[PDB]
Amino acid sequence: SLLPVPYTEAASLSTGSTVTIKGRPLACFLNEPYLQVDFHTEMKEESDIVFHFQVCFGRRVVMNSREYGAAKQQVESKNMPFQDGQEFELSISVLPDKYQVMVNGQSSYTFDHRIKPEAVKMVQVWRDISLTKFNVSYLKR
Amino acid sequence: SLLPVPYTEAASLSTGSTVTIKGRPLACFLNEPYLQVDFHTEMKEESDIVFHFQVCFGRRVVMNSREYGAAKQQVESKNMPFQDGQEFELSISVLPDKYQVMVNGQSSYTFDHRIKPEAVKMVQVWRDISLTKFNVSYLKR
Repeated sequence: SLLPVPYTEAASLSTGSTVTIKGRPLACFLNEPYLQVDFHTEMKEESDIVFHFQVCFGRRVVMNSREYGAAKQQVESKNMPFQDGQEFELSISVLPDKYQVMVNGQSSYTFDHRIKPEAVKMVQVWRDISLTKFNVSYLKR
Repeated sequence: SLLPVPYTEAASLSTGSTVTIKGRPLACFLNEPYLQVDFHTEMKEESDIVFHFQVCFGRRVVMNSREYGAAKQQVESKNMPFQDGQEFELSISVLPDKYQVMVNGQSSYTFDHRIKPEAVKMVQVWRDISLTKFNVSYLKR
């Protein structure tokens, strides 16, 4: 719908930052659409990824980092707060020690920092969703 | 680019039919974009799938059917003729006993019929590609 997908925005993150995303899966859960959010160290898409978050709707969530070109230790969750056929609101907050992912207001996943959030230069949101809102907060010193 | 994605077209298939697709992945292979082609028994996206073909570019190909709502025996291939950053031409021919998948003119995958091709009513092409051509042949009795 409204925003282009794949969606790319330059971004800066530190403790207290929040990334808020509103969107809808492009297919029913039976067909297993995906959602992916990547926090990149450069504007180039092949750059390293401080935080990789990939939803297989209805099935599982996988999180990882890509450091010097190489995927690291994948963590997997079967927690699935997303609802079939529904619009979702996803917020990723940068806490001192981790990212916290809220889905529709509910804390759903966390991921300890492997690289300082200050290394992030770009956020990409892609795979099988439409996007109506993307926001990064910039109020903190 | 030119065609909408997810792309849905009503279709009829029998021995001698060919489905030809021309497109480009939306991301470099390092980021593992997907391509999926599904031959459905009805126009509804939740309908059964006579032939499910899913490319994880640079990694693997998975093929299956979905019968009465349930995924069946998955077959996996590591054959990867698709080239990083390149446009591809994919053709799926309906042979008497199987689907044959050509990639850029090269036979690359086959999949024995689990359900008669006559059950197909719809083809959907989706995931992380742009599409410039989709054609189904209709010349045979």
